[PDB]
Amino acid sequence: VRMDLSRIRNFSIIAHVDHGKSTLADRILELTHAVSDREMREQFLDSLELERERGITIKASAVRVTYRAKDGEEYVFHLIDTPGHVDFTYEVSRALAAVEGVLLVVDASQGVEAETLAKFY
RNA sequence: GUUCAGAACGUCGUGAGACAGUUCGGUCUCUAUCCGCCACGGGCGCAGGAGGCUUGAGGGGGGCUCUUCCUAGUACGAGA
Ligand SMILES: Nc1nc2c(ncn2[C@@H]2O[C@H](COP(=O)(O)OP(=O)(O)CP(=O)(O)O)[C@@H](O)[C@H]2O)c(=O)[nH]1
Repeated sequence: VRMDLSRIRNFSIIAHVDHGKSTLADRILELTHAVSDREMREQFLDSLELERERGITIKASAVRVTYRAKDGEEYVFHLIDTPGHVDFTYEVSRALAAVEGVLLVVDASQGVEAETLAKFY
């Protein structure tokens, strides 16, 4: 994106089990994409469709934004945040201490849990 | 089916013959009367003569099951 040196960042939205770790970065980001009747449907992000059995997303790869800032940094920051629940963390940890910071909304129902403490460690 | 003659082995029986030992083909009788019943009645009553309507103790009857897909995939459940 021509965005030479400077800018960019590292943020991730990690949380406990079943928390819609694929809600925030779903769409309608103004960036314009995923449509034509073939929208990324519920739980986009490639995946494999096979997970349709229960939308049990394995990992979160790719999915980067571009423009959306009221005339600012434009777009400089990752967007990878594998979901799950202590089922791939360790193995997928490779992405844990990869991008600084990690977003994630607490479940209004179950709420915070273990995955929260361990996820912070 | 075995529980009658056949014959059959097998086998006991000195044999005649037999065996809850099996096997193989071995005649099944049916014009209703009372009660009983499904109706269908014929009489008479039910008490000014009729005709049409009906309400109904009383009996019946059938008196069903499940999947799917609901809300919401939420309470809880660490997920499942
Ligand atoms: N009623 C309701 N449903 C929500 C809410 N947020 C997310 N969801 C629903 O719950 C589903 C799961 O949320 P989401 O975290 O994005 O998916 P996931 O839990 O990460 C499944 P995986 O971990 O495999 O990616 C979503 O399909 C979405 O429809 C909410 O605030 N209210």
